[PDB]
Amino acid sequence: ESQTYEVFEKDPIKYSQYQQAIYKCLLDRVPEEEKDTNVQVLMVLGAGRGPLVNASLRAAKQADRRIKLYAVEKNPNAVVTLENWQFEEWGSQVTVVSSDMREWVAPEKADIIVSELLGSFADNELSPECLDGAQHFLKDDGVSIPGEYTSFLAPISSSKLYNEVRACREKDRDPEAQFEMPYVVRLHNFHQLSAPQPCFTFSHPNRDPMIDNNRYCTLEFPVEVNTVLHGFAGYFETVLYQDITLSIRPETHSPGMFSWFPILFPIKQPITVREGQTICVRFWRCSNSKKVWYEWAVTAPVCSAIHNPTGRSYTIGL
Amino acid sequence: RVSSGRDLNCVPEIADTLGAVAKQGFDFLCMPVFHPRFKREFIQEPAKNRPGPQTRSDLLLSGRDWNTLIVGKLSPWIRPDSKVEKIRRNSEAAMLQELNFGAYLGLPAFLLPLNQEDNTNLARVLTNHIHTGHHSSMFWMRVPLVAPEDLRDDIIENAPTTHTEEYSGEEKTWMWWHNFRTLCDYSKRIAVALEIGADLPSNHVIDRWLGEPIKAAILPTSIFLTNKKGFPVLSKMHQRLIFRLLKLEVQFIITGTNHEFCSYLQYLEYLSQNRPPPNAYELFAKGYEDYLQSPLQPLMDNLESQTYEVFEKDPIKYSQYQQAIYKCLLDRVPEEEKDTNVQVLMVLGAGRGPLVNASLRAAKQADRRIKLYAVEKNPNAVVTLENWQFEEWGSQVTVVSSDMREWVAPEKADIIVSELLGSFADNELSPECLDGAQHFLKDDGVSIPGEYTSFLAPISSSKLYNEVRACREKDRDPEAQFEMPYVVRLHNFHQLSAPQPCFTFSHPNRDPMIDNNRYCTLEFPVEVNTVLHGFAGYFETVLYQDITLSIRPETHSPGMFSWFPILFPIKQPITVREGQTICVRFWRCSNSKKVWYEWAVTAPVCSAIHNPTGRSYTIGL
Amino acid sequence: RVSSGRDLNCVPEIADTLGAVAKQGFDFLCMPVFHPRFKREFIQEPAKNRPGPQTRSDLLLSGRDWNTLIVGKLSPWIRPDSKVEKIRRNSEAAMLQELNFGAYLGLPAFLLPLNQEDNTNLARVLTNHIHTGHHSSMFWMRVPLVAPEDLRDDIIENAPTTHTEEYSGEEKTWMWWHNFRTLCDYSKRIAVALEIGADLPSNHVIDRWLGEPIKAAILPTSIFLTNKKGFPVLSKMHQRLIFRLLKLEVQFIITGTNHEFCSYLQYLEYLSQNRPPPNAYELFAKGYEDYLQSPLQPLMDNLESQTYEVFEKDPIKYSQYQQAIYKCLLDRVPEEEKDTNVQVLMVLGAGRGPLVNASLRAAKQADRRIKLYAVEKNPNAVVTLENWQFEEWGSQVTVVSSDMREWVAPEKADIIVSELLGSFADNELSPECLDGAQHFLKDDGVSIPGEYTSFLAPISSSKLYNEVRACREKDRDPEAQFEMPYVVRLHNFHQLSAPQPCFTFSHPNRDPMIDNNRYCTLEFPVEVNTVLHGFAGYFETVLYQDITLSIRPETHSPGMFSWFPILFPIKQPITVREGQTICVRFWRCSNSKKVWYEWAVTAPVCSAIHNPTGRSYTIGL
Amino acid sequence: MERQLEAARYRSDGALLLGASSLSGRCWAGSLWLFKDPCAAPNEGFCSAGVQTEAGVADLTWVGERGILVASDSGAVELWELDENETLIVSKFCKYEHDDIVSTVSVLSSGTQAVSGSKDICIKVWDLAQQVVLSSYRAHAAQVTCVAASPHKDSVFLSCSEDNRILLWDTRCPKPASQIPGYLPTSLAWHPQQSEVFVFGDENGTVSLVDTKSVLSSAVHSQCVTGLVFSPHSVPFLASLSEDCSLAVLDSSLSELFRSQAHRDFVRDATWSPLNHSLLTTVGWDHQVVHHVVP
Ligand SMILES: Nc1ncnc2c1ncn2[C@@H]1O[C@H](C[C@@H](N)CC[C@H](N)C(=O)O)[C@@H](O)[C@H]1O
Ligand SMILES: Nc1ncnc2c1ncn2[C@@H]1O[C@H](C[C@@H](N)CC[C@H](N)C(=O)O)[C@@H](O)[C@H]1O
Ligand SMILES: Nc1ncnc2c1ncn2[C@@H]1O[C@H](C[C@@H](N)CC[C@H](N)C(=O)O)[C@@H](O)[C@H]1O
Ligand SMILES: *c1cnn(CC(=O)Nc2ccc(C)c(S(N)(=O)=O)c2)c(=O)c1Cl
Ligand SMILES: *c1cnn(CC(=O)Nc2ccc(C)c(S(N)(=O)=O)c2)c(=O)c1Cl
Ligand SMILES: [Cl-]
Ligand SMILES: [Cl-]
Ligand SMILES: [Cl-]
Ligand SMILES: [Cl-]
Ligand SMILES: [Cl-]
Repeated sequence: ESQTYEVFEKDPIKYSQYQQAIYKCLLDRVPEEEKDTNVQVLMVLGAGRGPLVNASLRAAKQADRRIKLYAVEKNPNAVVTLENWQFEEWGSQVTVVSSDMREWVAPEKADIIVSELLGSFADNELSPECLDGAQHFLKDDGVSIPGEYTSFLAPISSSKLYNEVRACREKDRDPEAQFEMPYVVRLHNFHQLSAPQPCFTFSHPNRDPMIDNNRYCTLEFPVEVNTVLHGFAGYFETVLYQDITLSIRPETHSPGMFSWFPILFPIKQPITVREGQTICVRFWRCSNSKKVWYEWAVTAPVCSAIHNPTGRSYTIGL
Repeated sequence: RVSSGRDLNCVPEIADTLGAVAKQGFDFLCMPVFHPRFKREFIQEPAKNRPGPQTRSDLLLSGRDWNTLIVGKLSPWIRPDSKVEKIRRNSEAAMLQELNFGAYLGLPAFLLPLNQEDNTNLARVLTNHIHTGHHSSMFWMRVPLVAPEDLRDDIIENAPTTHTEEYSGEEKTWMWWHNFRTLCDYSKRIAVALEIGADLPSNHVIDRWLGEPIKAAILPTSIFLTNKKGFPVLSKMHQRLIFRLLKLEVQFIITGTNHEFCSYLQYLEYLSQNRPPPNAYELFAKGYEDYLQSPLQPLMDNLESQTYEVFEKDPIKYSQYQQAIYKCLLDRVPEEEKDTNVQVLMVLGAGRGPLVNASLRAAKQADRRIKLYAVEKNPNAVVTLENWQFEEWGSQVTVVSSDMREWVAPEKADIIVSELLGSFADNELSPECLDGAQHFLKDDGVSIPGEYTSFLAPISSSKLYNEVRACREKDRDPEAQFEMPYVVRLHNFHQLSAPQPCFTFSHPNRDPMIDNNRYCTLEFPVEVNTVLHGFAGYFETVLYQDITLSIRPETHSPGMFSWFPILFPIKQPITVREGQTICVRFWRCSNSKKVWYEWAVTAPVCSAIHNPTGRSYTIGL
Repeated sequence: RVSSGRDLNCVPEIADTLGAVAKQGFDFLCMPVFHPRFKREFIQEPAKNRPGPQTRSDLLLSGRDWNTLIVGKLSPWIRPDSKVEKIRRNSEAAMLQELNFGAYLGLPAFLLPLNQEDNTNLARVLTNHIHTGHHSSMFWMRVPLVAPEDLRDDIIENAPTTHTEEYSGEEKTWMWWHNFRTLCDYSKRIAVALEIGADLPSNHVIDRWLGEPIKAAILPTSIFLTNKKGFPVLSKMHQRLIFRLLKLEVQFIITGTNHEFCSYLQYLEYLSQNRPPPNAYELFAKGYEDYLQSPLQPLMDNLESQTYEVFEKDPIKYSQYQQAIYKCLLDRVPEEEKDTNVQVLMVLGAGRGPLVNASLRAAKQADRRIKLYAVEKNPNAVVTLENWQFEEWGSQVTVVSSDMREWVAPEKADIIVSELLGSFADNELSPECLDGAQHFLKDDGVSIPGEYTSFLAPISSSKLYNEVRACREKDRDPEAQFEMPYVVRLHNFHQLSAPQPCFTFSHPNRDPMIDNNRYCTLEFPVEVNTVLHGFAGYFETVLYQDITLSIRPETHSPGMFSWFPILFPIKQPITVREGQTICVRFWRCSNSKKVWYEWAVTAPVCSAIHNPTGRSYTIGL
Repeated sequence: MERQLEAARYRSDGALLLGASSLSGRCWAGSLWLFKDPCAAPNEGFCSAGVQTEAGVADLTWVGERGILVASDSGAVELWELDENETLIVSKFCKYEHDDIVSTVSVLSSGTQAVSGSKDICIKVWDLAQQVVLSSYRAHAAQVTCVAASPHKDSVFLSCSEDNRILLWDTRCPKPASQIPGYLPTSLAWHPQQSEVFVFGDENGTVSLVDTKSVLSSAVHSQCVTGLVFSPHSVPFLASLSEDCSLAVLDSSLSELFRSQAHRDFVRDATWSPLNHSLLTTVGWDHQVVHHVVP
């Protein structure tokens, strides 16, 4: 909706970080002698209502380099905003494309592809599948901003959140589907039981003959306290360009960035954990041609059921 | 008849192999559905594009032969939990391919191994296949009694075998299974194929497997010794284990090379022939093994004609009631008063009349005079009583169509005879009914039964846990099935501690305040590692002095099949370690309209209180 | 074998009566469970306190005899809809008492009469008994084809019988039943016992009873005429009605006095012996009458081996495909080019190979040369194809393990042969698959099938309505069962109007925009009063020119049992009067991942739109 | 002949022994073939001798000049011997001692005894003349992948298994095996000159050089190292073959000299010609017999 994008646009840190990553990339790709003759093709993939298009233009005027911009957006309602801003302000410098990244046939290859397709668990909005589909129109030496992202998990104790998840039982569905799906939540009344550890990582552009976005990850969490495990908190880190990054990992959280709250993967049954015991968690990233989903299971100190087998309770539509 | 299959890894020609296997006397064949050495690539070229066919055709056997004679096997190279990513991914693809081929063929079962501790990814690929379609076919998890690392010869000089005792380590293989079936969420389609070795483990290791869904026992040819005659036989230790597996009606699988096969099968048939035959109880109970039933409520509901006929088939119950009445008449009327003293006997809940007849046989045995009243609230049973009273009993018996608690008696009773007991003694509301009929018993009068006591014992049964969970039904709480008792002939289970007394009631109740509410705490020492799934309930009753009835297994009245045990389940299974104490709390609760039980486990871990306020289960007054 | 029972109101001795009834050849006995004249008081004294027994004992027959040989009857004096309050209250108490006694005895069925228009209170007392326990026993509502007031002799001078035509009035007895079963909320336990009279009503009155749960037909002895020989027989008009009732497998009940009984039964056995025997279709369909099945989805799901074997049992389907291919080869290759022109044939969705074999038989019949490609996405079916290609076909056939829509062909096709049709033609997604395989058909190439059309027809079936409603399941919308099609061999129903064409697709699709979405309005004239419960769906396909396949009942291909009709149900039954038009709207909808149907009735009354957005039912792309 | 060629071994004179199985289709049997003209292989009409075996050939070796020892899918170890004219392969023994597929056979230095390994987890030492099992050893905890007899010490042999153990055996000791936590070991080869040196291949494509008294390692393949065969030269080369479908030839420091991607399916065995020491033959599941000119 319109008011969701307005909320995305209220974040000053996210865009100033994207501007800086673009600015650095233009200086490294075009030397001062080529400045006024070399026009870099920039493609904003999932342009929304235009804040990354504006950040790319501010980055080009900051870098003092020339750019040709394409704003690709599949949401037709957001395209109305883009096409009006293109007539009233941008002009011919920006060409608005009303399309899906993965279906669009580009008139020329890109030097840089700029996107902001990340969720609170990095790849949960399907940034890997979208960017793989837009890859072929990036020229062979081209850069993707972001170039990389990594998700993190940390076991948590929260009898309040356990009870809030359980409260989400609803008619006409599995009586425990609420425990088999992630929630975005500003986690408050909880206990982080162990330091967050990296779960899945994706790199762009993906240069590998076989491209498989499926993952399987085992994490061992030492707990130095007696407690009850109720779920796992999820966070992420992204490398936009070289040293320009974004993070919601609490230890390295980008200051003043409120675009993403953590995610919570719950467990159906609370698991007792004694001081000295290790919480072992298994996470899977699964997919088919139509859906992407996660499965998870606790294997130590006690086994849980595998949560969300076959995406029965939760999927992310392709 | 013992149902046996042949296990093979080598099948040159499927039709020739199946025939030889049938000629040897086997009922089925476990064989690979793809050649066990034919490893397949799914990602990398050029091997990925290997020309087919990938295996032999479904057309080589009939649909019925695939459906009834073939058990499929996972290829040995399939390792979904490999540490090499490439192996793990080809193994995931190959495992789905082989399982989908078994589904295509309509195989009744498929064998998968549990031969290491970490099978998380194997479980994840199986779970996903189980949630793809709607099939009934079984997955038999091939797990050894003893892990292969704990069975190896002590012949590695710089890596000796552990010589000390590891109580929990000798049962590591049960934890391999327990974890696999916990990740797969107790699927009804996942069962155990127990692989038995030459050297059996300690009794505690075998005991773990009690109450587990064992569907097959794999016997290697190497465990068979040769007798003087030349025929194959087993040690007394293995014969003992085979007899316990025959009670569970598992299928036997012969694996390994011949060291003439129908000979190994004739040995198993001889063992099956030579064992205690089914007794009167076990013949009645045939078919009811672990069948969950709702306990009868004779007060709230009117029993059908065929329920009373089943009650009447029990010869022990009535001969015990006759004897209790006989003893009571002799003690109440001395030989000098014999022909002048007429004792007023009231059968309270007479049904179709078997206790009325037992009272008359007791009076003629005792040689005493009695005036009988047959009180029965079920009007349909009163039709039987009133016809029997006209045709046979006459004026000696007066039939009363009434509720015990509402009836206004013409005279006080000397003796009140009732059979209002359930499998947990007081669960059919014998205390409330007899309290209401008490006022018309004369001050020195006797109640038969005079007393009854219920007992509980913790149990482990992954089969029954799963059968209770299966009872989820629409338009009710999604966990109401775990908050109610079931009458069940308990079979595939492990009693974790001796039964202990729970609630006791005495009749007549001589106390100013009469409160039938109870609260009981029981502490059960467990001498084994296990998983608690519920509590078995039994009872004992004193009919009169030394005449008793019991379904408590240690004192079970011989040949009495009127009551099977009751099971109080728990929503969540509770892990219990050797040495830990299971602490259970039971409440008997009531109001003016309903009676119910609540229960909770408090040690080693707390459970929720089950059936708060009778929300899932009540017994109507 | 015709299953017959004797109906009696007079049973002096139950055992003597049942034996005479068995000796006459009857399978069961309908008799009173209380004496029909023994009227009972439940409120007023002194009659209220009448000494018992109230009826004969359950002990006079075995449990099995009560359970299998006895149909109970309500006492004739029981009138729950009496205008006298006292009669209505004793009748409510007596009706519950008699019904509870039948439940006690374990009777398989009980007879209740519908012999007047207002049975609201009878329905209320029956409904309450049905919601007391959990039983399977049946209530057979005894209703006449002709009301007794409309059957009386015209012998009352000051009250003559109506001589005019009352179309709706001649079918008043169906409304008596319709209302009773509507108040009882279509209970599965309430069925019809149709009482047939000497003078049958008009055909429309008999036709009302189409699609109603008739379980028994009551034939009075007075409707039987005597032939020259002296044996009992029926008029051609009654024989016709008996033959329609034999298709519904009802039980026959002989009532009234003998005017030697096994003679009336031998007549019925002779009629059952002398009628058209079951054809190839009716022998295959045996057991599947009104069995609701989910339609197969061969695109989204991989079919099992035994599903393809069942597809292959159809001799007509393939001989029709062979003939269509044969005709196409002769028309595409002239006799002079015969040995030089090799036509590229592509079987799209080859399964286990029966269309590949039909294409080879067609080429040898036509005496033309062909290059074959067998494309199949199911990998399990590809194992069959690749083995058949090695052992038999050779290089003439190249097997492709692929999806039609993804495959990159080495050369263009002359002919594309497919069998991707469902019972509603396009419900297995033949349009989307063939559109995706179109580009590799050469510009003048042919598709077999070239065309297919679906048809709908409104139906009345209270049995199927109730079978659909029974499909409610936990964890889903409580009415999703009414928002999805079922494959069903429709049996106990009434087709209310001729089938009309719904959607048509043509192959190859030569149109710049290819939209497989459809919207269709159909107007169905109904010439009868009735209740609409859903729409039957059928199809027709043009394979090539005059070679066709059809399951449309008016043009059904003889002996073809590959497709049963489909049923699109409606959540709420819709009343339709004679002369009214049923207006139905059908939509074929889709997105990039799913295809589905929506439907709505707009005349004579609106329904809800069924399956909005594919919420209850989709067909995976 | 069956599609899946499993073994290729040259004898002294230069005749090529081939072992094959049908790992798919209707019949899952195997066969042995002798080619006195190796360039004619795998053509059946231009072979010297050939026979069909009951089941598939998991592995084989030459026992002298006449004998052929076979590791069968049936659980049998079979000995076949050539005719006096070398135009017939005839069975001498078929002993069913393993309870699962016999995955590997190796003739001990004396030429009179053999070691077999299996999926039944056992290692059996055989007396080839008596046609009996001398000893049976359950040292591993999972299926045995490879057994390699010492070239010159008759009581010494290596074995490896899925339990992640490489065992050095000396049958003269009371506890005859000893262990030598990486990736699973999958192939073994003793050095032809250094009696205390051996190479091993792992499931991750790495080839490692080991000294039994006391290392060198290299990432040669992108999949399981199926086999390791030393050349007959003074300073030998090492032929490495994998499920990645390639063949590599390495020097004494495990650095790559040659590479062939000729095979379209898994490479199963490699054999160096005794006549031309730069000629290396390989077979695979693609039914190809390839002759490589190795620099
Ligand atoms: N495959 C796709 N092709 C085109 N646009 C897409 C695709 N997937 C997602 N999007 C759009 O990408 C945007 C992702 C948003 N989370 C970010 C909005 C915007 N770039 C901002 O920073 O305000 C939305 O506007 C989506 O509709
Ligand atoms: N309060 C009550 N007043 C009268 N009868 C009762 C009452 N509660 C239960 N009953 C009857 O007592 C009987 C209990 C049965 N379990 C035993 C039947 C019978 N005495 C026998 O041994 O075969 C049933 O026939 C009940 O209907
Ligand atoms: N898009 C597709 N590409 C390839 N095969 C398909 C596709 N959709 C369906 N099929 C196959 O087409 C077949 C359709 C069947 N109803 C007919 C089977 C077979 N032709 C017969 O007449 O016995 C199945 O074997 C499907 O798996
Ligand atoms: C196949 C089938 N049956 N027999 C008979 C057989 O094996 N009998 C048998 C089995 C076990 C034992 C212990 C004995 S006994 N009572 O003599 O000790 C006999 C076969 O011989 C074949 Cl080949
Ligand atoms: C009892 C049973 N069976 N029969 C024979 C009988 O009634 N046969 C019979 C019935 C009907 C008809 C129309 C004819 S026919 N073909 O001769 O017209 C014969 C009995 O006689 C008794 Cl009593
Ligand atoms: Cl903007
Ligand atoms: Cl289940
Ligand atoms: Cl009796
Ligand atoms: Cl119902
Ligand atoms: Cl076929």
